[PDB]
Amino acid sequence: TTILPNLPTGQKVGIAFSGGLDTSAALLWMRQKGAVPYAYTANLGQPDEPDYDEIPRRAMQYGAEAARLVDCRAQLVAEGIAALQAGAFHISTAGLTYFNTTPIGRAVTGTMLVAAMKEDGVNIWGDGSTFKGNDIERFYRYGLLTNPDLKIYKPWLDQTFIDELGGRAEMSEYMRQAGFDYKMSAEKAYSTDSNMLGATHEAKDLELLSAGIRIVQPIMGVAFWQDSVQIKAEEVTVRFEEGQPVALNGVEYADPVELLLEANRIGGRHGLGMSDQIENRIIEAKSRGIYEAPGLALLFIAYERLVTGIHNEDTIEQYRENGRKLGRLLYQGRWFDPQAIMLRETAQRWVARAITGEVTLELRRGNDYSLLNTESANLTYAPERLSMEKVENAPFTPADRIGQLTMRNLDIVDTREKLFTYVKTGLLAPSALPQIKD
Amino acid sequence: TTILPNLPTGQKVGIAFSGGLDTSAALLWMRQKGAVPYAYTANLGQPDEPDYDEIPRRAMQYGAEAARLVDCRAQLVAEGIAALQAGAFHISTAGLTYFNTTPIGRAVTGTMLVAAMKEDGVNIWGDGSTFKGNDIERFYRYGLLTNPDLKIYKPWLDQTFIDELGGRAEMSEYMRQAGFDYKMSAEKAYSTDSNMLGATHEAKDLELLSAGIRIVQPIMGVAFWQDSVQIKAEEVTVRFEEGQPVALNGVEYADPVELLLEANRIGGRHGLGMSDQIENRIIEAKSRGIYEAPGLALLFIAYERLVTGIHNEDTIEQYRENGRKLGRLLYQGRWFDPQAIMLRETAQRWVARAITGEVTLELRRGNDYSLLNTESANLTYAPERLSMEKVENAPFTPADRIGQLTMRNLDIVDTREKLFTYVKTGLLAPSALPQIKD
Ligand SMILES: Nc1ncnc2c1ncn2[C@@H]1O[C@H](COP(=O)(O)O)[C@@H](O)[C@H]1O
Ligand SMILES: Nc1ncnc2c1ncn2[C@@H]1O[C@H](COP(=O)(O)O)[C@@H](O)[C@H]1O
Ligand SMILES: [Cl-]
Ligand SMILES: [Cl-]
Ligand SMILES: [Cl-]
Ligand SMILES: [Cl-]
Ligand SMILES: [Cl-]
Ligand SMILES: [Cl-]
Ligand SMILES: [Cl-]
Ligand SMILES: [Cl-]
Repeated sequence: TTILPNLPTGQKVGIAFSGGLDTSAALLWMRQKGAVPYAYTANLGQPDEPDYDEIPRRAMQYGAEAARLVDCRAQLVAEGIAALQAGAFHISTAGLTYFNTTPIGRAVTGTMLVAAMKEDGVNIWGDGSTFKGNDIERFYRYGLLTNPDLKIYKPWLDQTFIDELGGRAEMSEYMRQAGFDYKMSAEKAYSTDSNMLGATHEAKDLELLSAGIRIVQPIMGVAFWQDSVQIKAEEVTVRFEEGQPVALNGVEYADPVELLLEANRIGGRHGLGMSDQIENRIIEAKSRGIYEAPGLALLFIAYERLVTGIHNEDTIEQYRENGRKLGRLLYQGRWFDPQAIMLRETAQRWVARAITGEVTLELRRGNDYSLLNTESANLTYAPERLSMEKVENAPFTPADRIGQLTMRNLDIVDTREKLFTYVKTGLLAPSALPQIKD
Repeated sequence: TTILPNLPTGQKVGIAFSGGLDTSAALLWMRQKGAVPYAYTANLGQPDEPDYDEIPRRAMQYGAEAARLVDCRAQLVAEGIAALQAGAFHISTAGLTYFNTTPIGRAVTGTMLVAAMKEDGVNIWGDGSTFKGNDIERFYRYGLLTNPDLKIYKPWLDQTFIDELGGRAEMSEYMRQAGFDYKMSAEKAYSTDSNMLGATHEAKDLELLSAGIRIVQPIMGVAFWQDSVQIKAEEVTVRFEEGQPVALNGVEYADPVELLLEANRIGGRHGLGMSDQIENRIIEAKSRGIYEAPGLALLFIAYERLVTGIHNEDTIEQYRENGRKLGRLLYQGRWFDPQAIMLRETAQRWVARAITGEVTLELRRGNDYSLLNTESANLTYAPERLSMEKVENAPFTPADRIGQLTMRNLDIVDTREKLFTYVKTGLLAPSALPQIKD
């Protein structure tokens, strides 16, 4: 049994402690009911978190045996850049892409918080991830990959938990009786999960497809869909060296975390990268989200532009196929499985290491931008090599191309004969050419 | 020999007669040198063509034996809608897609103009497509597929042609000496090819990656990248029935050609769909284009949104994989080959026939838009089916999900063991988890 349905009284239980009402009440309750809760807070560079240092302090106030802030920023940005290099994004609508920011965050917090628990002798995680979402499965897999002895306590399996803390009103009351005046956040018409890479908005009013971005207050950028909001055009240059983003606007960043924070600032002024997606959850049911990822979106445009100037068609085709495959694995919580490693490493090496260069863009509102310049010592784009002005340098002659065309004849005849066979066998209608039957 | 290097004196030669200087001078020359030229003009609903009826009249003035206007509008829109249904677009940059509008146009004009030639006993096409582009190969394949006896005259293989009409100045002079005052179009800093589906801008100043959309005067929409240009927000509803676009803004269109003309008007007011691409040509060298396709872009957003609300993950994955594969075939001139038919029909049937519904959008500038509503009797998106409020209707219980998670354990252990094997064999660095070595 991996999933414990009852409070592990007398045992150490690790809590991924965000400091919200759910984890605050749960930690107090676990302590009051006889377990030994340990709090672990991940520093994920959340755009909406103004004071990570205060969270472990509150955990101790609520009865944590010990409370740690685990810095996950560098790992989050490293995994995000790997996802970018491998195009590991499978959710899109007319090309507008979701950058799998929650999946990446979960890969980083599942592994790193469970590792922190393991170094404290904590082999039980009290994980509140719901029975209907994706995160319960992601955390389950990342946790067991990291600690094979891990057990997971699901408080919603525990009737004692549902009976006392069955809701927000009950939780807040529970805290009050213990002498803590929990100050709830202002109610919103949706639910938000965020990290430095991006933010996701879902549930509540966003469950209705008649609602959309118009009801969202963005937390990583501005409300560009409000015509009253003023957004100044801005030019930005993004430089890559061997696939790693290294400079913005001519300023070099030794720290990729600082680079992403600046990329977020730049994209954020425009609302660059926001999208609305209906996606398929792991359990084969659909959900709807509104997404923000301004910095990754900026880096994605630049990276993709350089890929299109540097790589051949087969290479781009494999990159894109692999990316869609990898995105789905990432979403499923399989980012560290062998089949994911294969796809990720392929891109990190043969695709990304050739990506050295700069792209200059003008950002306006939302996903309206213009490309201004593309530079790279590695471009294979080189119109002068196709120049025919001077035959002394021309790469091929008219006669050469004629030869190339002639080689196509036998297979053309074969295709023509197929069309006649397809008419004879009833698949195509008789005829310029036979037509597909509708 | 398919390609004739010398003027077929005494023989009937079909010209795809656009009425520009190249085809005008070529037709006059062919007549003066002893061939029997026939002119065929395709009505492709070009956004920049104000009078198709005048073109065959000029052909007759220049010496055509006969001149026909072949209406290709309905076929162009039908093939465009098929491409949309099958997502047959392989050129993209950060999701911004080129809709393969030139490839589709060539599939329609290659077949239909060669068929028109064949019904007039014309088995020779005087085709000026250059030795360095994609179109020479597309027309070659579509032509031989349509007429197995076709031969193609390449005037640039004919030194007599290069010597007299070796350039625009020489061509215009040639026309003058024959008593025709050819009125040249105003010079542009790039070359444009267009049809009702889209327009492409390339060459000349657009060969430089430091230039871009900022130098283009769009012909299907407005210059949204000019902050001085005023663009009013607009709401639009797009309805599909069984994958066919049937209504815009509550108005039903029996004629798909009329629907696309209206979709172009709507998208055009915003510049919706414009992109900048570096792509790989058939000959494995890169070229750069600026593209317009406002109506298709509008239909693509709506179609894709409905696909994401209706189809399961495996179905969407196959649709997208197939689409990228098909886009490349389309670009290569293989739209009618068996491997293309397979991909196209799959989507036209099992993907597109379930696409009945409406999508409402707000269009602003360029590719900045918002989704406002998505409706369909065929949605599988249905949050109420996931509702747990009433366990009497809940689709699964917390206990059910726990069972599902438990089934993952054996393969998780296998993955963990792989990571240790990968460390032992030197692929991963020792360790939360072992790391990829850079
Ligand atoms: N910054 C964080 N540090 C530690 N745990 C977190 C953090 N953010 C989220 N979690 C855990 O992940 C769960 C789901 O997060 P959310 O979707 O943001 O509610 C929370 O209930 C926590 O247990
Ligand atoms: N509307 C049209 N009707 C007939 N032939 C055309 C038409 N447009 C283009 N073509 C043919 O295709 C060639 C290449 O077109 P373009 O790329 O627009 O110069 C022209 O030189 C013509 O021979
Ligand atoms: Cl996260
Ligand atoms: Cl959920
Ligand atoms: Cl999935
Ligand atoms: Cl460089
Ligand atoms: Cl065309
Ligand atoms: Cl060319
Ligand atoms: Cl290609
Ligand atoms: Cl419907």
